Amino acid sequence: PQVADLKAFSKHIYNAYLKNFNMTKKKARSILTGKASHTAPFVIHDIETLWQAEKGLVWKQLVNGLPPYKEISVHVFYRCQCTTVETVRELTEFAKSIPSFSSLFLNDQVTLLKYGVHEAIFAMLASIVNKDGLLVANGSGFVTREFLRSLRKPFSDIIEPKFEFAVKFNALELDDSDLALFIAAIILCGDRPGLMNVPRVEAIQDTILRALEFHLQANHPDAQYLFPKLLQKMADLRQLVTEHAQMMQRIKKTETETSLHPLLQEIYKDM
Ligand SMILES: CC(C)N(Cc1ccccc1OCCCCCC(=O)O)C(=O)c1ccc(-c2ccsc2)cc1
Ligand SMILES: CCCCCCCO[C@@H]1O[C@H](CO)[C@@H](O)[C@H](O)[C@H]1O
Repeated sequence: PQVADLKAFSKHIYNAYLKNFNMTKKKARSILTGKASHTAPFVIHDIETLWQAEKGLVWKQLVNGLPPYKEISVHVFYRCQCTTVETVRELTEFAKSIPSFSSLFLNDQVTLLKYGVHEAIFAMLASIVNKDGLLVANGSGFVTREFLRSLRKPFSDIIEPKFEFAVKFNALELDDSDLALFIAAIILCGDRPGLMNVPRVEAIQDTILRALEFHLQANHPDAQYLFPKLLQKMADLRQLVTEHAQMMQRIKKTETETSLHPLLQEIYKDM
């Protein structure tokens, strides 16, 4: 019974994922691996190609509406911020499409998103990343890791750790059906500070985790220790976000000309 019930639950979360996220890992890898297609991403690897891309690629956030221009490294950071906020919106709609998340009182929904979205973002980031760079502009561009490394501190430093995580995470070869459960588990997390109904979120979390371990025995029958490995990645993501927040505190302190989106301010407010 348990195995069957959890299979149904996993399908419902997968559908939530497919309904709400702009890009799947399946579509991202097909673009990254240069699979047969009539278009390839424009490669952004330096100042000239960045400029060409702001001229020639289609961006969800129009450039005129980014904060006023400061310099190349900051401009890149503003593009990072734009896409981060866009992903928070997707994650919010994904979570809302899970009935046991929507049943929670709205204040607990906010607390879970507040403390979970960055972990979920850096996990789902891996889907559009390879060792050489990442997709941007809905897959119409590819920004090289080497170019991101070339930006001045503090902006290069806040980027490279996410590549290090992503390449290791991609070696586990999760697909979108795995990620739907993994991200649902990240968000529905009973450990978040200030939660009102902890036992309820703990129970949901546990249900998602049992669903996940069964999902992996079916979908990845030959992959030994894959479930405990993913529990460790959940732990790892907390540390990655702790780091990230500390780096953001330093950008707020030392980069006073750099504009920080007010939603992200509300997220770091307490951390
Ligand atoms: C949401 C993900 C995570 N990112 C950002 C990102 C990726 C990898 C490492 C770090 C990143 O952002 C750290 C700062 C985040 C500040 C917002 C905040 O306070 O969280 C991106 O999708 C992204 C988007 C656009 C570009 C780009 C465009 C033109 S040239 C480069 C590069 C990356
Ligand atoms: C869209 C989901 C993402 C939500 C982002 C984080 C929300 O921040 C928090 O919102 C609360 C009001 O609801 C305040 O009481 C907190 O002080 C503030 O930190």
